Amino acid sequence: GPATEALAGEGLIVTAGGIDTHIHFISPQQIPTAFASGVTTMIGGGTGPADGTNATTITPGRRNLKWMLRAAEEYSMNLGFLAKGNASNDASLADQIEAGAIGFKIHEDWGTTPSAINHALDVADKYDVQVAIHTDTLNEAGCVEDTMAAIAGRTMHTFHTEGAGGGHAPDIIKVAGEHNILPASTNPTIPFTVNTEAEHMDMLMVCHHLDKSIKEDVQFADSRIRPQTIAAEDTLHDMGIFSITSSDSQAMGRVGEVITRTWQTADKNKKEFGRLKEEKGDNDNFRIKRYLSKYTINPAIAHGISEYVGSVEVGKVADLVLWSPAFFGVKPNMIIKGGFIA
Amino acid sequence: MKKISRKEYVSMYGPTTGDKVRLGDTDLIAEVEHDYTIYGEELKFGGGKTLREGMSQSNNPSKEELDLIITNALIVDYTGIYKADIGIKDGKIAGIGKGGNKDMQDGVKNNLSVGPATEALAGEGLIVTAGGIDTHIHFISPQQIPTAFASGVTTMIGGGTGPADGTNATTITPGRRNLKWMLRAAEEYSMNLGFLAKGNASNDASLADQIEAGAIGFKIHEDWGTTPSAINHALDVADKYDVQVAIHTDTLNEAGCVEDTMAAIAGRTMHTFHTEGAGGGHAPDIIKVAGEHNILPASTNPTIPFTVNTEAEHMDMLMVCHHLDKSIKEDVQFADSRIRPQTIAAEDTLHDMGIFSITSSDSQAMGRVGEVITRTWQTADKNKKEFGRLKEEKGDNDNFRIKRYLSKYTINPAIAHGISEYVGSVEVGKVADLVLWSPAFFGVKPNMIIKGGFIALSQMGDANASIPTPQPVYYREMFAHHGKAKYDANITFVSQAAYDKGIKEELGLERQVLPVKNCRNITKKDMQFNDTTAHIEVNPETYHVFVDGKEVTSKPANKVSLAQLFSIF
Amino acid sequence: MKKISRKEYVSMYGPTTGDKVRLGDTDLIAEVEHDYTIYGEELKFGGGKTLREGMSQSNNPSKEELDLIITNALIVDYTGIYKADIGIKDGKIAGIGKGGNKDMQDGVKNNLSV
Amino acid sequence: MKLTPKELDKLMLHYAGELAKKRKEKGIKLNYVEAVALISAHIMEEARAGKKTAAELMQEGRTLLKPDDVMDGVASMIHEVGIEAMFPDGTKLVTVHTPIEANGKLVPGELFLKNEDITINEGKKAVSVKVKNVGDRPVQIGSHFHFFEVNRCLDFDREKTFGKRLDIASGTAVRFEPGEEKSVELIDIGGNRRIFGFNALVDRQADNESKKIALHRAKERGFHGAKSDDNYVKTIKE
Amino acid sequence: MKLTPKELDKLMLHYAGELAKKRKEKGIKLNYVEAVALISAHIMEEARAGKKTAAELMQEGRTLLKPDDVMDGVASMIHEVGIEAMFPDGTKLVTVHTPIEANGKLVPGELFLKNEDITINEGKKAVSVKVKNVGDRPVQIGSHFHFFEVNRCLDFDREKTFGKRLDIASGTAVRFEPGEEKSVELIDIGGNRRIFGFNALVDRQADNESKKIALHRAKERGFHGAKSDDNYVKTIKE
Amino acid sequence: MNTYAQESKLRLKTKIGADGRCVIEDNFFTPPFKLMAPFYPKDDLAEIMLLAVSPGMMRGDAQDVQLNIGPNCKLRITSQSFEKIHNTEDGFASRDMHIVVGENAFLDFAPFPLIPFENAHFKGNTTISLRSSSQLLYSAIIVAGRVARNELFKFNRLHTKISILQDEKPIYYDNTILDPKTTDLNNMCMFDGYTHYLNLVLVNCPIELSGVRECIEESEGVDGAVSETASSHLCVKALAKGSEPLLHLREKIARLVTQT
Repeated sequence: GPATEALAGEGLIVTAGGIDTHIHFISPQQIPTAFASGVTTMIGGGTGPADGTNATTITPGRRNLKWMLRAAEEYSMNLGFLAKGNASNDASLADQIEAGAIGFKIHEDWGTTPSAINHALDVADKYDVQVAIHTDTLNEAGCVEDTMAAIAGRTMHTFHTEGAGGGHAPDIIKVAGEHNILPASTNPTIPFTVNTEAEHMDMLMVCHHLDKSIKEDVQFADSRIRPQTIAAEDTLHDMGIFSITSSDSQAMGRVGEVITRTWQTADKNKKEFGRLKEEKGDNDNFRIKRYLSKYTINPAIAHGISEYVGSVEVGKVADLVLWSPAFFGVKPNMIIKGGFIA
Repeated sequence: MKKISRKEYVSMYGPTTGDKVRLGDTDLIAEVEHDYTIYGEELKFGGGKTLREGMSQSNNPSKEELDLIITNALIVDYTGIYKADIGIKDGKIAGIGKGGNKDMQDGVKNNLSVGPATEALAGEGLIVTAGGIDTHIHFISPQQIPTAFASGVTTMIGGGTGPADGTNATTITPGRRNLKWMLRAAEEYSMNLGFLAKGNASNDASLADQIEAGAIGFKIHEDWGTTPSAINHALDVADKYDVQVAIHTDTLNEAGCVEDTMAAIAGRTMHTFHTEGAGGGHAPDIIKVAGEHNILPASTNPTIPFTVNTEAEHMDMLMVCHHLDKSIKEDVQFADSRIRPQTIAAEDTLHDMGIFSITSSDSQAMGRVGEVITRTWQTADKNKKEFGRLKEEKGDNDNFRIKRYLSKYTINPAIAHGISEYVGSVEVGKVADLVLWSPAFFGVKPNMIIKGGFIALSQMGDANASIPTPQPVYYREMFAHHGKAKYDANITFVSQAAYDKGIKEELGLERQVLPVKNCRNITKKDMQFNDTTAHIEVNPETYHVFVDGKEVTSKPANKVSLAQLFSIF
Repeated sequence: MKKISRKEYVSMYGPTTGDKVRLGDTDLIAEVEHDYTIYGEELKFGGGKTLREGMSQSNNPSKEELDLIITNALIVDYTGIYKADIGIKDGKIAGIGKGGNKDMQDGVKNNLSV
Repeated sequence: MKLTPKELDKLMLHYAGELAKKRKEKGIKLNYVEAVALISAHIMEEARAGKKTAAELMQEGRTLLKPDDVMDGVASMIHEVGIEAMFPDGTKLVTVHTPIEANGKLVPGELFLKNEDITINEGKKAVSVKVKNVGDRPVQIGSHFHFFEVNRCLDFDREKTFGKRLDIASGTAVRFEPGEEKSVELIDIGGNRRIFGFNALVDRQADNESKKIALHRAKERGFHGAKSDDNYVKTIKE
Repeated sequence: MKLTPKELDKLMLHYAGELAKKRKEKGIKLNYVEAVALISAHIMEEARAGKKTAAELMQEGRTLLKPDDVMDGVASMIHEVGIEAMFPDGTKLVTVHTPIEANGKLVPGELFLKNEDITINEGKKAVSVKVKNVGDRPVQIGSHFHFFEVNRCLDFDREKTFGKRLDIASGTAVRFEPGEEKSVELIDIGGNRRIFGFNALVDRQADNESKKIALHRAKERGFHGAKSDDNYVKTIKE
Repeated sequence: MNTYAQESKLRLKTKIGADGRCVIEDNFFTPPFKLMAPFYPKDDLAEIMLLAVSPGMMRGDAQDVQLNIGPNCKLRITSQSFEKIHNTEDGFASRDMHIVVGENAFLDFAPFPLIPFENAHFKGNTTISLRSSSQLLYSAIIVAGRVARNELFKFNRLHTKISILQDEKPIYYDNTILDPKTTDLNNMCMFDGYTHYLNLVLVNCPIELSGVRECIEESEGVDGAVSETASSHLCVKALAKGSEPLLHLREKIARLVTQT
């Protein structure tokens, strides 16, 4: 009608905006970068370039949650914040949830112990919020079996389900077959390339805050990463064993490359293994839908926002990305945020 | 028990008691006077470090559980150079000492309790100072504010209305309406802000109206007319309303000399800009007022330290600042300076002796806003190279000199302008306006700025990078700089009268609004480490400055520190 | 400067550092561990004593001006047994140390302003 | 490499100067922006090299551009180029005045003045007063300062100058060197003739009755040349 | 040419490196910022060329600057230069460690340490315990982990280690390789000695009465070396 | 014992610009010297002000001025204010000014009067070189001191040498020595109660001795005279109680020279 603005999408692909669920809120400059990459929702934690934020995706405490929620008014991006789950105090966990976190993050750097996992999952079942976990690298309190026993078959969203060189690797990949585990994989290890293994130790040391000039820290920085695991990650993505792709921005991961690396992995798997057996035609529609779900609808379902965002459906919020097909997956034409071009 | 090598211990946790660290590339050595930590119980954050659930993060924290803790920080402050953990709660410094978990460590007070609501900041190997306080700010452009902020200044007191000529010359925000303009524009910036009104008026009603409109003090500038009548009336109104008065005296001796100006002041507290004269007609005799009790003397950036190129730029800076056209014979003839290399050299020595209490910029009007701290430390290093260690040093370190020069821009301006209750030092109960330096870059480029308990500015690398370190690394605004978080992080200082009248609700300010207090009952004796009151015999025939008989002078520096090693331009 | 006998000083102002006092009729002796006062600037109230307008009571007091000051008190506490002036403001202990007038005495903090 | 906003601005300026230099090498006549950028960038590079002083750079900046290297009007438009350059002894302001000689062909914003003098303070008769500076420092008096209340180290018949100001172009000043004696022209202060401020010798309407009070005040405060009768009768308000 | 903010930042960095390279050609000794920019820009250009791998670039970045090409203190200040470069196979982080050899003349922010060792955990007596890792993976234990509740694949007398932690520098860790047997020193946990979290074997005050409950819990949960009596008497709360 | 960081130098070279005005071809000044752009009054010559950023010459000051006026340049060189020589305790203040005037060039060097303070020791050495067609109007005013505060001849010593050469041949020599210790400068032959002394030299100027004499006679408050030197160039010596009559006489003579 006369109140309608027109936008020519002829020759243009429309997708839902990306949802990045591993965001380390280290700097606010990440937000425009992800936005320009095609990500419209960022779920994560952090309080700026503190060391706790550099290591973990955690916004700890009611006051820090208030800080981040009030700072969020500046940015053109849907935002969600995760609290600290590494606590055996139900009162503290509940206080964070009531303060406004959409879930818990249990990170090894704050102590991923079975007691903390159990308490966080109890409080999250009480308050209907997601729990994400970055498991213990050192096997201090137990192995993957002990972590899974602490989880006790409750819905858990796992970061670095391939292990990312942790002591749970490669056995932590086993949890990607469980029903209650929603597995996510990070940008740097997909797709597996010639240079993938070279940067891993530097990224790990800087992310975990181990001084490279200290003998004790260097000796502590022990990795169980293997090219076999890195290569298996891409194939698991192709098979649908891994459900979510994410960044872990500026902590072993690139915020503006979630979509690009997802499509690079899809293209590499297409070149290697050919067309999927599920393709009902001479096209890659099934693979397109699988890899697109990896960063649009699957994280939305995982974090309980699929009612609002994640797909181009009637009734959802208008968080749309316009791509030209020549630039699909790398550089969008425009972003429509809440019904208006942002 | 076990003993580990001191080198390994310092690499892990930073220097401890008795350890010395060089400040920047200067010749100043700071020694850790004492340490609050208990050896073997240090707080560390990392993969398998101690700041973990149940070990150092309490599972039953105290009700005073910290919001943020800075671990193993070398606090450099006028109160001492020591090693401690800084706990921040509700935007204030909650505690200084040994933090951690009372359940598993000994000697942890309730106000330093680390819990599940606590964010951790690794200060090991990092110096923590209070944010700078620059009190001569000509608010010519808002781009000065991020420059000073990146230099390490967290409070700016000054005046101006943008690049008007009155602002280019003077540190004055004139009138209720212009004060409202500046107060409402201040909501944008991540910096504590205070505004000075026009003191050049013989109208008590007008002066009081400005104070009630929200100025924290008066500025009497020669360009608006520094007359004894104006000085007298402004000081009367300021004594009534408990606000500071700053003065930039008459260069032309139109109404009188330094003696007449001091008679008008009449032994009341006055903060003086360019106490060295800066080439004015009161020079060099105006240096004599730096020995009076009631005068708080400040010196500007350009003349410290005295270098080979110091004298070349002075006339151009003076003409542009005072708005004298260089194409006019009358203006060029009017632009007469009494500046001397003897006075410029004596300024640095007076700073070393503590005769001058405050360092400032006079930003973009004969002074550089982003160089107050750098030039203070350049002067300290030059004086150390020239005269050696001070006689007040109780050890083989420069701790006394460090504290004196740090007070010059942290606590002394805060006392002078009556905000020392809130800012100026790393003390319990003060607002958490902290600057994290690496000792290699101390005094020139901070690591990060904590504003109101939240990180506001930080060195950051590529946003698309997989870690925060890779290039290009430059100073970026953090989350406390954005949204409505900056309203909670930043403070606007106003007079007590405006605060009582409800300036915050009247102008719709969202920043914290705090009143200044204790501005009138302070003298030179209240400055920290810079309270030296000595009879300054100035011979104007010879331009010779003597304190306690001995003549004061310094040689020009051919090469200063913290200048070309650290800056591409 | 001048030196006065310790007996006279203690009679005037109470025990100072190194002085011992018996607690009641018991056998317990408490020793003053340290003293916050500056000798010759002690606060005294009386006819021609120091707590007077302009001498120790400030005519330009700080905004943290005390409501009540206890002068020359021997504080016995778990934090230590020492000698100080206790300032009380708004029902709380505002300051412990050397109180008085900043205009005429040295070492007077803002929170101990009489 | 922690970069400050100032450093980023200087980098932009340096590369603008580089672009101007490349155009000059190509032979394009530089415009205003290119000329200013070229001079500033050259000064910055020389200061970074650190073999020259600020005075040497001020001299050298005037030799970079010949009048034939710039478009018409650029030399007229550029009066001085200031640049804050980081020397080995810190940041210093280098100012290059008239870096390019004017060709005279085109003058943007040029004035076409009448050949008629401006008569200031018309209708006001000027009296002449001899003033001696018996102090040790020069004294500058503005055009609108009430000359009766000037520095007390100036010696002259203050009674003759009550209510008067210098008869010079407004905004200019007269300088009295120590020991020097000058003759100045004074005209009556206009408007309401209410003198407020200055040395607080009048602080009221300027008339013959306030003249006596002002003279007595000046004599009491030691203003040279102020003569008041020994038997002075006070008023109710003074 | 849709340019992202990352691309704009990298362009600024490249031209900072170009400025540094030009200064180095002129013969100016580079400062900290110039050296970092030069190394980063060179790595970016090589990766764009695409003839080298990330390992080759890590090697090559250490040969760009000689110790005589930089000012004194630059080599000490520069510990590592990281740069995210776009290779033919995507964006990779190239890290160059100690790109410049230290001359040793001037060390900004250098430490002047005492020659005296730090005695940690003073006043605490340490007991020695032999620990075998019967699992298949190495196990790292932190300085402040309650050693009683460590990975159940570690075999040792847990009764001896109830209420104790490793006697090492806080923040360091001890690694037990699979099959390897080590002897460790343990000291009493300080403070209130309230153990919460870990493996939830204590979750209360650590005393002799809670020791029995912890041992029974560990034996039930299969912690190696935990010996509890077969006839265990339960308490009202456990 | 120079208190300045570097030596006080002022090298100025002026030439005729493209637009026909007198422009500064080159200039190099160290503190306290400074040069601004030339001022161009509507009808007069191009004015250059030798700025001195200092209250005055003090002990150890050693100024080196080198002015070079090119051909066909009509330049008047003034100063900012009165040049004051301060109390030089044990040393002295020295100025060495070398001027070179080109062909068909007019230079009107009209600095402000020199005021020596108590115990002031000053050594000035001016060397002017001219071509055959060069025109010069050199001037120098010396005050007895701060007259209005009864500071008369209280300085240590004033030595001023002037050497004017034409076509590299000496045409004018002047050696003004004022030493109150050696002799009373207040006597009937030195100052005779006058406090300000003006010495003016007109070389190749198109003004007649009769005209200069008429100007001196009509000037009030000044005891002055004008004669012709050996090289047929005018020399004016005047005495006055204040500097105002001397400055008025100098500007009158300058106007008489320029109006031709």
